[PDB]
Amino acid sequence: RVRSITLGNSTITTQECANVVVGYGVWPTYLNDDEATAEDQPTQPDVATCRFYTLESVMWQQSSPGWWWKFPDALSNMGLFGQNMQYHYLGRAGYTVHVQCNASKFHQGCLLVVCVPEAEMGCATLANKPDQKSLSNGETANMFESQNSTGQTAVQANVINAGMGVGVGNLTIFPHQWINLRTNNSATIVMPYINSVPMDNMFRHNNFTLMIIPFAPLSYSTGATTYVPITVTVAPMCAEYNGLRLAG
Amino acid sequence: QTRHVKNYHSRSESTVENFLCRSACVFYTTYRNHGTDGDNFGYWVISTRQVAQLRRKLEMFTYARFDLELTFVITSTQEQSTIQGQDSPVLTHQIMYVPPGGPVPTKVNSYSWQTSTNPSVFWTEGSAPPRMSIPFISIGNAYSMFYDGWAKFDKQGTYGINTLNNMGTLYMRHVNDGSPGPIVSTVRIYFKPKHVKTWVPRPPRLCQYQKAGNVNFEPTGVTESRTDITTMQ
Amino acid sequence: QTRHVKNYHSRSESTVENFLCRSACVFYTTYRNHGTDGDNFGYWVISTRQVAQLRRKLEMFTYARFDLELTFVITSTQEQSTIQGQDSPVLTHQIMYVPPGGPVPTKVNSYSWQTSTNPSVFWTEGSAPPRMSIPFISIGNAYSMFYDGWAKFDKQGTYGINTLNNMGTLYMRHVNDGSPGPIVSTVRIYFKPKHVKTWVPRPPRLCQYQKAGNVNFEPTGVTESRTDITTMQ
Amino acid sequence: GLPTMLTPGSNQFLTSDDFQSPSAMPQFDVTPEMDIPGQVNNLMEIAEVDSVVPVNNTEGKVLSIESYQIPVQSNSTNGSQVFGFPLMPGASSVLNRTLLGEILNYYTHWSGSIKLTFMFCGSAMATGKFLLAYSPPGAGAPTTRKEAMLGTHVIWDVGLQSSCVLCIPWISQTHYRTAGGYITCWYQTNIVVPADTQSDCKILCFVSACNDFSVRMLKDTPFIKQDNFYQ
Amino acid sequence: GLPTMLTPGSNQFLTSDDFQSPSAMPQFDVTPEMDIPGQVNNLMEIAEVDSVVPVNNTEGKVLSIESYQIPVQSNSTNGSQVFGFPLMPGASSVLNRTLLGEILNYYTHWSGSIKLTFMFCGSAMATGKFLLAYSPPGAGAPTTRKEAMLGTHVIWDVGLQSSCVLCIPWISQTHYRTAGGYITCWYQTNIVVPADTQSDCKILCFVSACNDFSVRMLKDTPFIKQDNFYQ
Repeated sequence: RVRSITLGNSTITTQECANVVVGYGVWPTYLNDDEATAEDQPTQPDVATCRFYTLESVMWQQSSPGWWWKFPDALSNMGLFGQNMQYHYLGRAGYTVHVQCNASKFHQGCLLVVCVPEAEMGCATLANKPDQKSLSNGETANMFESQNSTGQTAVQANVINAGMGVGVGNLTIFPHQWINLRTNNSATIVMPYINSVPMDNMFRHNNFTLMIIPFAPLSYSTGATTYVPITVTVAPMCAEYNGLRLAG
Repeated sequence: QTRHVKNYHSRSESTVENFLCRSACVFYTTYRNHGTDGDNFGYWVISTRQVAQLRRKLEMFTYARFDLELTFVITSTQEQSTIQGQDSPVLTHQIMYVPPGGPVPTKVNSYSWQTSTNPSVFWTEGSAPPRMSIPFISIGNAYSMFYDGWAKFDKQGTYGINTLNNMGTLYMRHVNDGSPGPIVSTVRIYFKPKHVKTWVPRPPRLCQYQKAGNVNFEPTGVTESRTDITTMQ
Repeated sequence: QTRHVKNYHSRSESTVENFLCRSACVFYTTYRNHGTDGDNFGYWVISTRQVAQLRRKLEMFTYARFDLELTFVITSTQEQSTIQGQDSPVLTHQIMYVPPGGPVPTKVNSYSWQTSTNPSVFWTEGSAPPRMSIPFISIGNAYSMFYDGWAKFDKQGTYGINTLNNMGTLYMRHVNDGSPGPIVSTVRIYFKPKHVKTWVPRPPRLCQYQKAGNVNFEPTGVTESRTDITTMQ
Repeated sequence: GLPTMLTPGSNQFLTSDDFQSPSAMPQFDVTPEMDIPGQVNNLMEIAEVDSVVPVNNTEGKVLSIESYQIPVQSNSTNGSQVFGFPLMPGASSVLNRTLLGEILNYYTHWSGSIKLTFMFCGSAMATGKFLLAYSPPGAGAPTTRKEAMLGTHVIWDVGLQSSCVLCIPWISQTHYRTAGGYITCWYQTNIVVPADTQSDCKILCFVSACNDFSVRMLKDTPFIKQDNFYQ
Repeated sequence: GLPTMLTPGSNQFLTSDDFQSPSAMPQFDVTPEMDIPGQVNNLMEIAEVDSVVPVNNTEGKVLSIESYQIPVQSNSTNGSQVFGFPLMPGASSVLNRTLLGEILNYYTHWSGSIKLTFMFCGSAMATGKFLLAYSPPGAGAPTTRKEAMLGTHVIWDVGLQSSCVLCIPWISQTHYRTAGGYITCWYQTNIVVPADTQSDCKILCFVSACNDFSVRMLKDTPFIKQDNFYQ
């Protein structure tokens, strides 16, 4: 049937028997004390942030290249967990990413829904670094391009290279899920916290980005809706922050 | 060529250790025995992003953790000059490893050469090439080959970069001039990762590299083109 | 820089052994193959109070007990001259350790060179650097880094000094001239304490050192100053 | 001391040597390993991952996403060829730059079985049949749908299943530095739709490595160039 | 003899080597060790000792004893700041030259918990309250007594106890060669005395190392200079 999932004061509905891609095989977990470690780096969990956050749906069209969000930044103004990023210096969390797609049986298209860790992106100008606005717009999706981007500090958003200088067709090496409208309409990726350090500043670094790239273009019969909404729902998992109390 | 042979399913050197623990030449520089203003010394900041082959092989992963086994091939050649009767004694070279955050030599006779916390190897020519090993020197848990962040958030040019991938700097100089004549030595540093751990594999780089400290790229085709999609004649 | 990382409580190299058993360059001198009046020889009285860094590290303690592992880096360079066709054979050097209270060479050919109780190492160039170890040579139970007393009570200038901290003197010379031309060699003595025991820790030195054989100091501020005691804006 | 002879090969630097080296910084405590997810021990793990194949390498398409999209014409001649490429994962440009192809181009010798997955990306109401034909090495590409039917082939029914998986047993490399096998698709039937769609259907291709690949002689990849120093 | 190869790195002098050396004076009997009190095996033992902090580093005071004395005004504005310094044991000049700071300046990397002890040195009849406020790294120094009260803080009652001990959990180093935390004091109340004393009360600060410091990369201290030979 249909399964309803509630986290805090938010509820979503998902079809049962829907595949869940669990990161690199690792479910998000809390940090573990190493043989009763001293209280020199106290950690503070937060369970109020474990709720669904629903970004504004992106309108998938016929000539529509991909979108991407950088989720440490994409949830930086979503009430809690954004206040938590602002208040705490060091943060650590995983995410459950739900990608819905509302289309009828008369719609066509395929989507690559991939979460790319450490997706450092190049600049349109070779001797430059892309700015914050182009790299991540927060809750607003940044869009890929069908041709080379132009700009002094703009991201090279041509979809063929996914902004990283690699083959876009080889993006499946990362935790991904294909959305074929004739077979699928949902994608669930559970991304564990991936970093070279146990905790890191969240304004200063993006753990991963989600790329939604239409490989097969959207198509429809005459009279059907010319666009298709793509909804991204995010539930932070196992959010930890540096303890603010005095050690003694 | 390469006729069909039996498949023995050898996965032996497809492992990350045999894939990356290859000794590659990453740097070579020249320095003279006599210098105009004490600048007759070679140096190389240890980076894995200057040679495009080793860089691509390492960037096929997101995080790495390895040791730095460095081998130096120092060869000295006598330059042409009018000085006669040189008769140079054997030449000794000093190779200093400055750890991350250590004193940096400015000239060939700076105090940073005669320090105590910078590992230095003194090698006399005619012996086996000098060899030193640097451990996993990062204070983080791994070397991040990619960094979707800034060193300082309020700085535009700090994107990427990180601060935990600093592996130190190498410094090379002549201990003795030998003769009152021109002698120039090449160091030809050879790099070899050891005990490699890698995480989060990544697609191989498709676009040619532009800068050593950038991921910036000119957009390129996903592959070479062909005349027809079908194999018809 | 140096982002927050996990604390693993490594006390490993905070120990006195890893703190002091570091090989540091304490002395370097030059001597010629030919001498005007037989004075073409180098010498160094073994003291731990000439290099201000090792001196500070050792003076962070009151009493110490260590071995003297000395390494010598001898490099010879041929000076410019009108002598032609030199063709110098390989050069041999003699490094003598005069124990406390032993005969003292006066010239390069003094009888104290060809003695029997002074340990001497003969090293030919082109080999590994010579190395000798001196035990804890004091007749007392430890080396006193500080001495609130006089060698002789009735003498003003004997304050401090002690008489049990004498570790001997090193003497360096050319065994053979090699060629009838000017050759000057640098010894570059490297010092490394071994098996260190330390007692009665002391505050680190705050005022810059003035003399090697004194504790005299120009009074200095306890620290650098700041504009305001409060962190107000 | 102990009498020894130095033996030929002493004091030499062979770059492919496994001798222990002296540590430049002993008595330094390295940070312990932390469990990062996604640890990789073998490049075959990357090779075994599905990668989208750019079958539509026609001129002007390799710079756009539609190089990966195989066009399926609604009004197409019966028995025509949809697509077809030589079955060379390292030589043919169709499979060359895929994950498996990139891994293979790092080694001189390799052999195994590739896994090809074709996904139909039309409407759920669309119905049709495709004939995926496999030609063994040396056989040559079929020229008609009947020759394809008389060889190794599968009837890919769009109406029943939207994905088809083919495992090819004889792959191997072809050179040290045709006659490799072919995979082709044919229009057994046409694509049938309830309503009029202006755009044509697309087919996505995926290539992957099976567990039986070997790689034996590492070499430099031919897809990166560095003709000058960066400093 | 036994065939051997010299191997790269032979005949080299690496200063950070642990090879056995030949004894220049063998067959000499060294004096046995005698039990001197105060044997030290680790520099953390010196680091863990309380050291007086010169909080009053205002100009003209670092050359006098009153740099260690925090002045406490009898007639001071309510809610004013008594003192405050950045919580950097190696960078800030307040904690820099203390025993813990001197030990830390010998190592590139360190992390642990510092112990701060404030001692009030007024008369036994004096009574007052102080608000010792701890700001975590990145939080910033509080500007009012209310912001200090809303964070981590202790109410130091002079009348009850003349000493206060604070353990700070997150210290660490800040550079290879702000945003480190702050500790501040505020006048919760004024100092009350029975009789008229002309001189003001003083507060002494002590810093110390807790058992959880590590030090990992020894280096030269930046507080000693030797630009020429002594002979």
